Amino acid sequence: SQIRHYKWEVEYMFWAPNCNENIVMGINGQFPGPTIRANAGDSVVVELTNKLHTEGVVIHWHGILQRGTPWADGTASISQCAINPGETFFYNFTVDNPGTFFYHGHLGMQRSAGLYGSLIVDPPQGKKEPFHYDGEINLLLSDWWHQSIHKQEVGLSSKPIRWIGEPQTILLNGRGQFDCSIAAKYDSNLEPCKLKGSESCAPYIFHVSPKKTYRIRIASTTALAALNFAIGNHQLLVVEADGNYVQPFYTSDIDIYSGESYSVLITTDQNPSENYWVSVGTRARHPNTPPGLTLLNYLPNSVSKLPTSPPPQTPAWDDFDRSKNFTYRITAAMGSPKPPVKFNRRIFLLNTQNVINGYVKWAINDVSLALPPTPYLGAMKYNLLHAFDQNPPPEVFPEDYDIDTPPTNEKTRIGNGVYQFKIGEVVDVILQNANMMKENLSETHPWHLHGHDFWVLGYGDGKFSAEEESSLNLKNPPLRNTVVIFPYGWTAIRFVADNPGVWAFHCHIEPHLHMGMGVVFAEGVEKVGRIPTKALACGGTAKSLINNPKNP
Amino acid sequence: SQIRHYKWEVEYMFWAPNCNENIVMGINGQFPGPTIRANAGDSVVVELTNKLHTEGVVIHWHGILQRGTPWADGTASISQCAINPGETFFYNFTVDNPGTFFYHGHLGMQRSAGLYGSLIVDPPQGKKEPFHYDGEINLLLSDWWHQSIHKQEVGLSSKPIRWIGEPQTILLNGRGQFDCSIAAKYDSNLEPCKLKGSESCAPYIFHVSPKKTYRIRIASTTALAALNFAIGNHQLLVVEADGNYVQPFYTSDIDIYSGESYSVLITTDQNPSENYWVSVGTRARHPNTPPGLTLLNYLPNSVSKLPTSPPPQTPAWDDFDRSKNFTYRITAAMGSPKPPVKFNRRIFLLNTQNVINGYVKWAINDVSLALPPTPYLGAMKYNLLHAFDQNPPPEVFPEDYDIDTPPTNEKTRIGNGVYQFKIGEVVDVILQNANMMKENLSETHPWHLHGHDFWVLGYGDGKFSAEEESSLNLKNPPLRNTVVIFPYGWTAIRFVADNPGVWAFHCHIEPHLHMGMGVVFAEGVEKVGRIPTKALACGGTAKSLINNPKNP
Ligand SMILES: *[C@@H]1O[C@H](CO)[C@@H](O)[C@H](O)[C@H]1NC(C)=O
Ligand SMILES: *[C@@H]1O[C@H](CO)[C@@H](O)[C@H](O)[C@H]1NC(C)=O
Ligand SMILES: [Cu+2]
Ligand SMILES: [Cu+2]
Ligand SMILES: [Cu+2]
Ligand SMILES: [Cu+2]
Ligand SMILES: [Cu+2]
Ligand SMILES: [Cu+2]
Ligand SMILES: [Cu+2]
Ligand SMILES: [Cu+2]
Ligand SMILES: [Cu+2]
Ligand SMILES: [O-]
Ligand SMILES: [O-]
Repeated sequence: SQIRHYKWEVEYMFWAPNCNENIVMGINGQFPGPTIRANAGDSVVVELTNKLHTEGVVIHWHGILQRGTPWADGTASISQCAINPGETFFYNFTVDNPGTFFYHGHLGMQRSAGLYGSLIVDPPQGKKEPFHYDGEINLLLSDWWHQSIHKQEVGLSSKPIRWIGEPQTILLNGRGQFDCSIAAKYDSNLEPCKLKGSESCAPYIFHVSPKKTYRIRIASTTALAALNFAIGNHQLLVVEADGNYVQPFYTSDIDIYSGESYSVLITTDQNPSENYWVSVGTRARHPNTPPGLTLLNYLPNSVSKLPTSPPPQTPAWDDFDRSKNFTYRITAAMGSPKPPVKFNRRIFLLNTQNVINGYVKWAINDVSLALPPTPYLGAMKYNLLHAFDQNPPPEVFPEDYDIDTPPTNEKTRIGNGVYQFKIGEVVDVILQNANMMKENLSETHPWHLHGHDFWVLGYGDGKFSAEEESSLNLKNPPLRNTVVIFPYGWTAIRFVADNPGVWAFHCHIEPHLHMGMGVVFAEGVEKVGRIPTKALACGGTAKSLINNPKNP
Repeated sequence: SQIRHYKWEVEYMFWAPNCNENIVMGINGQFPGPTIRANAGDSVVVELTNKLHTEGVVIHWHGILQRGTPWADGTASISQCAINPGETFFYNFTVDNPGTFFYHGHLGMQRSAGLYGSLIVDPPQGKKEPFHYDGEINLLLSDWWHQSIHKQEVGLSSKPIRWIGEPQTILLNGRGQFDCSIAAKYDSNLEPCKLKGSESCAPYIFHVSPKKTYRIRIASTTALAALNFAIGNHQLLVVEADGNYVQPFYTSDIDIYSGESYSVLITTDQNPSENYWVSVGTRARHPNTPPGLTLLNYLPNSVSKLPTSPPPQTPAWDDFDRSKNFTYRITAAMGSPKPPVKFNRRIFLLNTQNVINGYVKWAINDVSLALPPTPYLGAMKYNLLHAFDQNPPPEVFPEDYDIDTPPTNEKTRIGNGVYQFKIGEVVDVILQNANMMKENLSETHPWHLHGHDFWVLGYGDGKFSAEEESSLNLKNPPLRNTVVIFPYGWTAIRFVADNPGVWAFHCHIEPHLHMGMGVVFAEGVEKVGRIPTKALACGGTAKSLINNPKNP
């Protein structure tokens, strides 16, 4: 096991992801950030210096469990006080299992500004993958707005709310094209990009040699978009999802939601004298963004040899039945960990869009989360009972609530209480979607849990009932860290509370989390060790722990 | 009989149709143009002074037959030379029959710049309309872009073509809203408009008293948009179409393509305590323009009192079955003229989108029209045989043409020949639609005939074949001046060549006309009287009528 040490500085910089200049959050002058790669069992040490001028910053490592290091999860106001400008913090954690993971900002809307990058973990040294491939292609997907993140943030906190709107560009490994298309030759209504290939927004071309097999790693850190990935004329075999192996299956395209990572295998068994289109299109929302595009370049063909066909036409955004058909097919690889068969706690969380005091907010069982200035982990380790609400948040919603109609907003409150588990509890969480404030509208929401992987027991339509208990999959369910709820549907997940610390569980769409859509889960904090002083040095924790008497 | 004299000047002026300032082509300082209202049989005299600085102008009176006056049609290079800066021209014509008509620019792309308005002809003095209503409302629909007309024109003449795109705003009597919605109440994602009612872009509200019946006259002069008109909670009785009367029928909404006019009657039956939305949405093209909205305000309710329902959701743009369902119903009112049972001439016109010398053009039987600098009416009266191509244009296309494939463009050319008819021929025209340059695309095209009305004999899918004859409606076909071809279909029309002149027959979508999509018909030209000198004063007609010898 090696220690992988990184030394990084976060600073803003001018950059043009789609050849339109804006400011991006770079790490060591790079956008996207540097890739962390390690082997399972290695320690990763990142010393991060904050060089933003007035802003705090944190980095969350998505999918890493932080077992023994919950202070290193990178969630402002939950695991730590943010890092102040000019300060250096050490995140030191272990990577336990192989997978495609990534990292991102977890304070304000910092990840939409560009703070993200890949974190890949290979098998233990000497050990190999369950599947053979000759090469690897890594792809991080994100979306880009031309509006400032500070104007977006304020617009989302105003009465009337100013929605951020659909993204201007989809970014593939940080690059995309705006107001022109590299596929303009198939449609004269499109403007041709003039690009010699050297520009910041020039496509990241995938170069493959014929008759080989390639592992394509795909992760999504979109703030809003749900995307569909397809390569013209090539079958994808799904082999990994969220750092866990799935039972393999072929599909023509995959749907990927913010927070998910997949590894797909392809084989370059097609006509070797041509190049092929890679298309990443928007779904689950009425599209107003051009697809992200690049080429699968079979060497030695010039990359300027455009494909004979147009890019694959993206599946209709609202064919939720097609989407369920993909999603429901995901099962754990033969020989995976199977769930506990009985649960000790089952919690029901209704997802609504609400209007609390003029403001449009999202609520979970009528509580919109507002995070305190004291970090929950330090607050619970030093038993600071006034830092947040000690009263237990609701574990159920009313059986007379009608999920087919708008909220009344009669009892909708902002809050910051925490759900608490006993170390070793098996917990089921039934996520219930509902109609939003507009009539006859419900959307898809990706939910992500920190510090754990859970089994996805099932999905269904309408309101979950006792009649649905027997449909839950306890034989083969996949282990994941992100899961979707479909329009007016439910999703049931199970996990064991075996990881001392305070863990966020929230919709991974960034404006939704900003508007309150998430909860806080705490378990076994009595067993948490020493927290680094920098993670304690703010709020109520700095107040009790800094000894600064008066008259003494 | 009465002479209606108008003193008019056209000048560009600053104006903000959607509250974003640009320049608009106004008549006598107003946008839209002044309405003409006369009674059938009167004579309209318009003395137009061109107050543009470097540009010529012409005004076409849409749907007036120009019976006796072919020189007053207002088509530059067909009926007349354009009117020069500083000069006054007189358009004198008879309005023969009652109905909803309008006028517009017919030089370059001048109508998209705002040169258009209403021409309404009431029954002969003393007569009544065949139906009763207590009031009437006049609506003229058009569309609006934020880019300059002249930058658009250069974009459509460039290699590679820069397409104009979807309109920014749909205008209802010259007003519309951009980036905000007057119906933002129903959706948090929409921005509210901060309008007082006094602004240039504030909606023209429809004021009505309960329990009355009204005639809503609706005309379209859009450059591109096919629109769908609907009123919340109010069924429409269709009673007039293109100045003629149709067999009355009820509908919840009507489709209207560029160049058509309709009259619909409504009765204010609904609950008198509230207001209803009028919504005009985009169809036939993938929408990216918000609906044009206004209120049907039941007096004395406050106009600020929003309806209880959202606006009616426009039917899906691509549900062409629904469109055909509406279109195929229109039949002539009993008492109307029936067609000649036998025709003397049948012409087949294939509509293609092509690339001629790198330029994306539109062509009819492979000729893309480019108009000459000599007006066809002057050239033909004075028998100037070198002014245009005297070869008859193609009257049929190859029966082996695959209308499901992009054109090859092998023989597609630009030309300016004329189809000539004998004074009194019954002419049949089958307009055939086909696949465009993009694979699997065919669009709807509204075709308009000048100087005539025709009977719509029928519509069909695919390619026309002679075995299609038994479906043609020789019994009840409506009389119209504009008619659509649906994607991949044909439409057959019949008219009589009885009105001496040179008449344009083109697709009424302004960009397509700019790109060559139209033909020219001339009949009985040796029966034309004296043409105005200003209409002759350019090109070949000037050169040959100005006696200016040399040595002298
Ligand atoms: C993190 O790792 C560095 C480098 O080994 C070390 O100096 C530092 O004290 C560690 N801090 C924690 C909290 O483990
Ligand atoms: C048009 O009518 C006006 C008013 O009667 C007259 O002065 C003018 O000469 C007429 N011109 C033509 C071409 O008829
Ligand atoms: Cu994440
Ligand atoms: Cu995470
Ligand atoms: Cu759309
Ligand atoms: Cu969400
Ligand atoms: Cu998170
Ligand atoms: Cu017209
Ligand atoms: Cu006309
Ligand atoms: Cu057309
Ligand atoms: Cu015309
Ligand atoms: O995570
Ligand atoms: O006309």
